[PDB]
Amino acid sequence: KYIIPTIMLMPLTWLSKNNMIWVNSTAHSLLISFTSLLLMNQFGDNSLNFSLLFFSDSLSTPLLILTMWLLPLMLMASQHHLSKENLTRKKLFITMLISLQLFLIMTFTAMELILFYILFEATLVPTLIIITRWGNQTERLNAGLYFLFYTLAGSLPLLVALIYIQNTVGSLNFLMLQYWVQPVHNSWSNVFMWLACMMAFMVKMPLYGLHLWLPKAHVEAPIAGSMVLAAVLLKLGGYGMLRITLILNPMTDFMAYPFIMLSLWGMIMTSSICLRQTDLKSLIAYSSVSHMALVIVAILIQTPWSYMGATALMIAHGLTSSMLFCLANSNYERIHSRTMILARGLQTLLPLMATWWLLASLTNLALPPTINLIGELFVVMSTFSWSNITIILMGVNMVITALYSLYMLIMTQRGKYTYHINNISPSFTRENALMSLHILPLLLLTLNPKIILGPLY
Amino acid sequence: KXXXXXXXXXXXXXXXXXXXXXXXXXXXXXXXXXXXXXXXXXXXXXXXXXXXXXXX
Repeated sequence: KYIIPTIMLMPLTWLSKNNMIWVNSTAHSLLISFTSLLLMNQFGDNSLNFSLLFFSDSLSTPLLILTMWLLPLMLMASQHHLSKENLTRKKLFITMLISLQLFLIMTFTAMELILFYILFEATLVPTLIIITRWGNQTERLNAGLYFLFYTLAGSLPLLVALIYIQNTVGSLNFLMLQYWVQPVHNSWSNVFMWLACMMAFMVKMPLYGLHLWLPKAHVEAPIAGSMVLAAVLLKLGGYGMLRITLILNPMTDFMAYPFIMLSLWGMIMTSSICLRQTDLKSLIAYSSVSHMALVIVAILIQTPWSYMGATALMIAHGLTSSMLFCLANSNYERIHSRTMILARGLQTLLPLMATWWLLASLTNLALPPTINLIGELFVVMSTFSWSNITIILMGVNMVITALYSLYMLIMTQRGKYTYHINNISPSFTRENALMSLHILPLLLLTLNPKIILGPLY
Repeated sequence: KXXXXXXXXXXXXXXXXXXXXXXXXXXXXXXXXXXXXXXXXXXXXXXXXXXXXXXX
């Protein structure tokens, strides 16, 4: 139903003639994404298994729909790039997205941990080839090696973690079978059992320490801006933290206490740097650290209210940051540099794109209930039940959330553009369509956000 | 005399027993069989449902 038509996209791009390609890859992907919303949404009290354990049902994952939403969107902004080069090279880097889409569906669907692991690290391989090629600026390798040697250094300890559980306590498999799990006795030998399961997800979900994996991937741009949307998918691709903390270690939260404090300082210091920075893409790269840091806080509290805010923020950030990177790509295709100060001029030269700049920026702040108000505020409300002191630190962060958005606006809202002579056409029909396909799905979530936050909702 | 007898060719191994003396068949050196034969069951396996590996 989900896999197989996604695999049939591979012979589609190769068999089709050289003049077409892009028409077939975008149109056929849109009708598969419609059918994902058609079937997956149906659930009872406890979400019942789909079929045999190859790809399973969704329990608290409306985040699969987001991957299906970007399934055509990862092709729209990449149209400006790749067109100058060979026809065979075009077909190759569409199929690498199809392979990404193939593995990303498998991660969220399959209710597992053993076979989930060999799909968790499997997403890293197509993205590596994507990042190491087509990079306009240098140091592709000083970002490409850092892309793996941060993730794989933390995720390979899952082999000594997950297998150790199934050898002693039944088997991991279905997760719906996982009620054999007894609470951990909390000892010095049990410390490295908890750390190995966490450190894998501590990298993909960026903190204060070991966070430099993310800005290197964003600043050194893979292809245009459509591949940066797949880098947003990798942040939310480490969703297994929702599953491990609840099932594998329920009694263990004493060792979570130092890791919350690390992520709490990964909110003030990560935001402060995201103010005086030069690169336009970097000012989204560091705001994406703090926005995903909110989720890590929520997971380690383990309260039923926090998971509501956690699941909301995974979808909230997945369509707001990707929206911001498309705006960064739209300036990168015209000015040919990612500098914020040089690329200056909205409304006067970009009349209709400036309204899309406003809607994308304000969504980072707490607007009328779209998704981020259901995302951020739910975590802040849940942190007070943990400790009273939190909102004194969390409130300061709410001031600097404006300082990501408004500083990106103001440093482009000056109608000077004396040095710049380019950017004659404001936006193509596809470029304005990109901006609408990110905000309007969130505007439809205003009416019913039940399919935006659902761990026992 | 009747003492003279020629060998001619060969003895070719001659077998003769009359006295026997206690018969003597089993002595050797060994005292015990040691743990006997190992337990092995035969019934023929049907199919065996589900593989041991994670992928099934």
